Amino acid sequence: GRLMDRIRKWYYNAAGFNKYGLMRDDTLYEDDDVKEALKRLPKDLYNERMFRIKRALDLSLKHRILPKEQWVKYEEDKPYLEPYLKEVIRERLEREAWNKK
Amino acid sequence: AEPEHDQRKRMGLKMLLISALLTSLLYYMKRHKWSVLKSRKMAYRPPK
Amino acid sequence: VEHKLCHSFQTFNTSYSDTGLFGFHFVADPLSIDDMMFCAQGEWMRLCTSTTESEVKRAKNHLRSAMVAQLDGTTPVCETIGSHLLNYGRRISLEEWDSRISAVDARMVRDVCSKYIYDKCPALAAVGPIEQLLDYNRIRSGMYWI
Amino acid sequence: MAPNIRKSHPLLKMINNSLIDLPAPSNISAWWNFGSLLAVCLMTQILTGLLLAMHYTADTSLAFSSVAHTCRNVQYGWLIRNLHANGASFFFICIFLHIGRGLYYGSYLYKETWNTGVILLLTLMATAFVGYVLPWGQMSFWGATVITNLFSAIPYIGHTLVEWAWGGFSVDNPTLTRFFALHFLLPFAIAGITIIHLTFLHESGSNNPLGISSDSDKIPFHPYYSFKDILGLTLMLTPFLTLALFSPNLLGDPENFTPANPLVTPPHIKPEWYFLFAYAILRSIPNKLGGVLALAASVLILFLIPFLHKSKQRTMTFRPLSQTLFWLLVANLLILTWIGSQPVEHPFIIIGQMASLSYFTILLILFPTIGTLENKMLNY
Amino acid sequence: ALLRQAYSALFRRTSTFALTVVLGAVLFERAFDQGADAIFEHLNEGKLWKHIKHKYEASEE
Ligand code: HEM
Ligand code: HEM
Ligand SMILES: CC(/C=C/[C@@]1(C)[C@H](C)CCC(=O)[C@@H]1C)=C\Cc1c(O)c(Cl)c(C)c(C=O)c1O
Ligand SMILES: CC(/C=C/[C@@]1(C)[C@H](C)CCC(=O)[C@@H]1C)=C\Cc1c(O)c(Cl)c(C)c(C=O)c1O
Ligand SMILES: CCCCCCCCO[C@@H]1O[C@H](CO)[C@@H](O)[C@H](O)[C@H]1O
Repeated sequence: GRLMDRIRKWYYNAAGFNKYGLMRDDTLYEDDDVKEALKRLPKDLYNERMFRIKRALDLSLKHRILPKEQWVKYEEDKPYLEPYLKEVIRERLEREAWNKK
Repeated sequence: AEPEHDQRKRMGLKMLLISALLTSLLYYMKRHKWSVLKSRKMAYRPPK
Repeated sequence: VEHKLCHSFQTFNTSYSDTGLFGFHFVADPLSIDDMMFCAQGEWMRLCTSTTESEVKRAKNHLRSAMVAQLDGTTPVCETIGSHLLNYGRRISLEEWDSRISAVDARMVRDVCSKYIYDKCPALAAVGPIEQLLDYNRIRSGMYWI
Repeated sequence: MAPNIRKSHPLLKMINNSLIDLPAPSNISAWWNFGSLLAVCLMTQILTGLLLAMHYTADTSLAFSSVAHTCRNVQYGWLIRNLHANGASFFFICIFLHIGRGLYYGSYLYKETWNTGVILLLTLMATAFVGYVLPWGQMSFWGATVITNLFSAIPYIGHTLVEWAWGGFSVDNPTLTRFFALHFLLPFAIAGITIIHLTFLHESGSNNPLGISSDSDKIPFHPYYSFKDILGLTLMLTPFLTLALFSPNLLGDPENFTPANPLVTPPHIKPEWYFLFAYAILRSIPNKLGGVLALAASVLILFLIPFLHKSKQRTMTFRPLSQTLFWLLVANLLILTWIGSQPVEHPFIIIGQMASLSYFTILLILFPTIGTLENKMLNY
Repeated sequence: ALLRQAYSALFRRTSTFALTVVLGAVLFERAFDQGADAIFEHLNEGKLWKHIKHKYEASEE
């Protein structure tokens, strides 16, 4: 039953961050872990993520969006940060637990 | 209950005209400056 | 020098047949681009408004010598002749150049710099870690008063 | 040394370092213009205020007639009175949008800037309240009576706390003079804290609609936002003046045209429009202390927002469910205001308790819940 | 060409710019005032004391 898929893909188009050309991960709010993760991004993946963002801001100041064609597609969204971030949060839980011992 | 009445409305008139004229002038000036950013074009040319 | 504004800077008056480019170019560290740019436009405005006779006197003598060092060899003199006919039409003698250079004074400099610089919309090119330098709108406002 | 006298001077380095060379996100929308408008109001209120204070007379036997004289006799007094009273309203309108913006765009993640904000709100409220009491009209009085009476709900130190408040054993002259003192003072404390509000801000910088770092794209406050704010000013100013000049009393209760009567509480006693929503909640809980607590919490609940944030994203721009909930909440307050302006009779009473219950749930339970939910739908 | 004539003479020099704003504001006032008052009084013919006035003003006794 492709329900969860059906839903996720729906919510994805609902959000609309793809209309700006941002990957689901370019929208994460930068708390402490996210900040660390980003420092671990390989030069190129970081420079691309930057442009995507600097481009979305420029869109927002102009009050426009990308022509439908260039919109990110639910299945082509690269979760470029997701795995780094999970490790950062895993390294952190270890420390946290180890200091209570 | 309010002797000003008449003068209060004569003012309201002057206020609309100046307000009209002024909001316009400043709307232009605001757009004028901002144009620099409105028309702006950027491209990502990573080295290869 | 006082403030360590740059690594180098240079004025330039590139000319062409019908047009031209009159400006300046400086190199600096990311964190001082702003002040340099600031002082720089500042000195341009000082040209259009308060140039003195002392400044022009030296200016002339410095130009005269550079004008002569232009012809320091056969290659250079040949280059002058080649480019003079091709651009100015005929050949312009040093005795002539020098007469024109002496004709200049304060009032002239001010009236001319004001002619091509004051309140004009300039062209900008920035390359490198240029974050500290910013907004055309600002740079533009540096073209008057200052 | 410092070349320009804009970056070195111990003072101009401030006008310049906090409003001219200030780094601002290039994409802040009109919802960010309320900061300045709020600021401008403060200066306008304070100014028109002094002008009035120079003709008012804090004394029961003279308050009402002083204001009346201030209008009918003082040159342009009538205009100044208007501007001051209607500024109070546009001040609140602005502050409410200023808050909404913060809520909708997760600016509350800027905790200190936010908490000082809430403090500001409470202060502005207390101020506008006591101002409204000075003309010593019917609302003036009964308002003074009910609000100071609120402390009476605090056990023990309660019934005493009321004694100071009044300076006697029932509202009277002392209350009116210590109220004028209080009103005269607070605005400055507002201006003071506003400085801090803006200072904490500056540590981080402004937020922006998409809620993602705008370091890759900042711009100098001037002339971008200085011009944008001048314009945003001439816009708010138009209806503020259209209102104050063409329909003066549109926004205000008329009971205050009747000199206070210690023996008669008007049957249609409502507070100024900007307090209704709370007045509405107070009239929900049919118990002295409960209503009081609900009232307190109706504003103090703002302190909890920062802690009830579950979304992995900062704003609601890309959260369609939070949006609906957010707008459902706005309409929710919009209702309480209507309720606050109606009598304590069916169907109102029931609709009332609902909207209140609704208000506190959308904030303490829903939002944080839908938020978590949304995170899962993104696969986080 | 006024735009050029104006720019060159008024708007260029930040000092003449000010003189224009002052000199202008003065003219603008005197005229905008009459006009508005004129529009207002017209919109209220026979209702203002300016109109009624002649009936008692040195007309009786
Ligand atoms: C005296 C009352 C107030 C004044 C004069 C004031 C002033 C300012 C100013 C000028 C700004 C900067 C511009 C802007 O972003 O709007 C600002 C930002 C902000 N204020 Fe206020 N404020 C007031 C009340 C409040 C209140 C009541 C809150 C909280 C409920 C609040 C929350 C904020 C926050 C969160 C910011 C950051 C906005 C952002 O994310 O960009 N302020 N305020
Ligand atoms: C925080 C900014 C201010 C707010 C919110 C405010 C609000 C009010 C309100 C709501 C009233 C009642 C208006 C009416 O309906 O008649 C009022 C009146 C008054 N305020 Fe303020 N006020 C402010 C600042 C000031 C200050 C600092 C002064 C003087 C220095 C001042 C002096 C007065 C006086 C004398 C009155 C009473 C007479 C009248 O109503 O005209 N106000 N104020
Ligand atoms: C109070 C104010 C501006 C006030 C005036 C008074 C200027 C000093 C000169 C011209 C004007 O008339 C503005 C309204 C701005 C407040 C203000 C801020 O403090 C900050 Cl940190 C930011 C990021 C913004 C962004 O929009 C802002 O508007
Ligand atoms: C809205 C409110 C109280 C608001 C305060 C007390 C906040 C709870 C805290 C900060 C303040 O200073 C406000 C004035 C009380 C309700 C309320 C009023 O406002 C007013 Cl004017 C009146 C005449 C009544 C009469 O019954 C009332 O019940
Ligand atoms: C931003 C809007 C500003 C509006 C300015 C209008 C100035 C009010 O103008 C007033 O008009 C009255 C009757 O004509 C005169 O009696 C007053 O002396 C005059 O100041």
